[PDB]
Amino acid sequence: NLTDRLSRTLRNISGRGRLTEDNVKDTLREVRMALLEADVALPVVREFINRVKEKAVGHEVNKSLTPGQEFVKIVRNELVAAMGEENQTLNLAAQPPAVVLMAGLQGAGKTTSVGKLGKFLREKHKKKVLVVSADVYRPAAIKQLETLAEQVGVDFFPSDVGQKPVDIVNAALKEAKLKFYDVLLVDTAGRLHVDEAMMDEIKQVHASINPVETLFVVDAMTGQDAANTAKAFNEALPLTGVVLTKVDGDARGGAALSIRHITGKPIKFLGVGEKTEALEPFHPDRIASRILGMGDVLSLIEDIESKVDRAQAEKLASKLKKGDGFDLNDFLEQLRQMKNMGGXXXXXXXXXXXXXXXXXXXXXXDDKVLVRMEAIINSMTMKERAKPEIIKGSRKRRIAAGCGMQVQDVNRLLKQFDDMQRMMKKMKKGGXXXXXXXXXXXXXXXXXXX
Amino acid sequence: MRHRKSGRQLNRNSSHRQAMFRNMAGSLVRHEIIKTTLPKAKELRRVVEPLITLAKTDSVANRRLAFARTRDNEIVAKLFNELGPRFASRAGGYTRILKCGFRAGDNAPMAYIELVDRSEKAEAA
RNA sequence: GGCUCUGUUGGUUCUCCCGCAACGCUACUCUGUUUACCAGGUCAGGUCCGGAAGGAAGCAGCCAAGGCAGAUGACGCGUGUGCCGGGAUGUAGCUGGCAGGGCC
RNA sequence: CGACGACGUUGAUAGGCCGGGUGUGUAAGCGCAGCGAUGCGUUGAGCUAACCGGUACUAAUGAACCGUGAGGCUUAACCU
Ligand SMILES: Nc1nc2c(ncn2[C@@H]2O[C@H](COP(=O)(O)OP(=O)(O)O)[C@@H](O)[C@H]2O)c(=O)[nH]1
Ligand code: ALF
Ligand SMILES: [Mg+2]
Repeated sequence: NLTDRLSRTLRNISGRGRLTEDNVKDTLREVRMALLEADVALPVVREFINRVKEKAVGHEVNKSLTPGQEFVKIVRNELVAAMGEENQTLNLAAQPPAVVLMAGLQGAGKTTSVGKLGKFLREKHKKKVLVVSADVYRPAAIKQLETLAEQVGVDFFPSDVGQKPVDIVNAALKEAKLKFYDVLLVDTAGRLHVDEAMMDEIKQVHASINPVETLFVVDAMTGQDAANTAKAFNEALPLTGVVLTKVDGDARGGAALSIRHITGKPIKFLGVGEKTEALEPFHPDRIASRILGMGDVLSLIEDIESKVDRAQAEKLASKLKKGDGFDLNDFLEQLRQMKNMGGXXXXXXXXXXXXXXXXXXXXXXDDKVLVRMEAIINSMTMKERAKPEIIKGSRKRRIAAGCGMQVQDVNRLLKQFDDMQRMMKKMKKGGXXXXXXXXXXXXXXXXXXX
Repeated sequence: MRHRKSGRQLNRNSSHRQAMFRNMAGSLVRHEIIKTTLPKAKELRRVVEPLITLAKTDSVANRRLAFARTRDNEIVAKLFNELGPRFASRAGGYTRILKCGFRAGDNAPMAYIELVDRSEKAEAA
């Protein structure tokens, strides 16, 4: 729907100009409504729209085929850039034990996240993990975390509803430091931003254990309240990251964009399922790619774009390799054009001042020499041509054995090619008239031939 | 006795220094990356960057002021129409210093020094 | 007015076997490019033998092929789905019905 | 100079950046007054090195290298 709406909008409003702010109105409105149906926070929607405007002012769109497609490309790039980077991971470098604190609303899946991160850090990172339940409120929450910990093979710290979260996490931290645990996972009760006592509680806990990692667990189906929750939780605690859960649903998941924008904290994890063994890393491009459904439209476009890309790549590379300078390719061309057009008898006539000093019969026969040169060049691979400085003795052996001649002749032609390269380089650096007039006839004295 | 003393002499008299940093600053701003000795370039930090902090607030006063720092109109107009917007959201640290091999002639330690966004705005253009 | 446990029976879980239907996984190969002479084929050009007829060693290019990647079918390893599927087995564990006692 | 002291991202070691302090002494622009120099208002203004308090924005790199693997003989005094 996005591509269709944008293409339709850019087509119906303006013809082919260079896109201007006046043409992006209905575009921005349709994108706005698209994000509103995506359950994205309205202020985030507006602040994104502003960036879309800033990118719309300078559009290079006119030179392409489909304006809506490249506009979609720009929006996707900006959105991915807004989602942050990849390979985001908790800091297990930390001085052990590493303390990870959980925060979020009720039924956010914080406990299941503790189980997932438990199995993940235990198996993959080879870490010794201790888990503890700070929840004295929710019935059988401690038993749940204990069960999950028993399933993932992670040691569990005993706790009950008769205790207090502070003493619980303090005893857990003490036990973690005493038994030399690598990672301390702290699960806490789901709480509302409108609750003062619970916020003071999680603040006292965060102050008590001083966690190196504070994770914010929010549902993917969360609505406009995600703004309030993200803001309040961000102002209450110095979040080190955000953990999104229930991404496997059909939900739009604009709440991720909301929290990411408002808090400014990166998303390090995406729950892909209910089970403990199911966890996925956060990929900005994957999340920013899909809120939609469609078919058969994007395939042809992606194909054509690929064709244009590979064509422009090959055509630019072909000019780039030939634009490096003078090589054995151009030398080969000049040599075949030589042997075809060879003017030795005529060039002896064309030259006047050089014939008065040098011998008249000193001119070598073009046919034999240039056939030898052509054939010897034909014994060379394309790499030794474009890059002549990689030629060594063994390659000279291959060449000489291939053409059925002596290596000294190969060295001779490499010398002549060196001379030609130097000369043509001097022609490229200076003027052809300054360089043609700079040509000098060397005489070692005023005596002829001495 | 050098105690708590800041600034580096670099074997020049006062005015000479001052000038050298004006042209070095100018040159950097113009090309966005240069190659100089290490210590000259650690002293350049303390010149160029406050210029940038100046350009992050636009007024006639600051235009003039930075002109009196660098003595060039090309450099100031660039400073305010480009680098002012660019670093607008960043706190200090506008330059990065990368040490390299040694000046072959005298065996001096060399460093490229550059604006942090030298790369991405040279790519995106 | 509730509950527990025996007699009988219906389910369910675990262990073993199997059918139908409904969701998900490696190693090889097809394309993208790569590897100078020292694996191979065609081997232009040139070169070797011959008056000629023609053969020959073999460079480059190309194709296997050998590196590195984008995914194609069958093997290999799994399952909170449905037919309350069909069976085997527990001296088992859990649950319900009925014949009920007894405890309050 | 070697040397000693602090630190090297789990980081305030250095510069920057934010705040203060200090110093100088009321920036520039604009408005008003005057024929003009200059004055008056915006204004204790503007700038401020080396100082103090914060802040990882830039640089302090994953590594590698040196260093090893139970430590001589004799005698005595306890211990098997
Ligand atoms: N599909 C899916 N379900 C999830 C995920 N995380 C949690 N849940 C569900 O959340 C339910 C219990 O949430 P819970 O962890 O107890 O809430 P919390 O302890 O307050 O964070 C479980 O039944 C899970 O099925 C997830 O990433 N994906
Ligand atoms: F349901 Al919760 F913390 F486990 F709110
Ligand atoms: Mg919980």
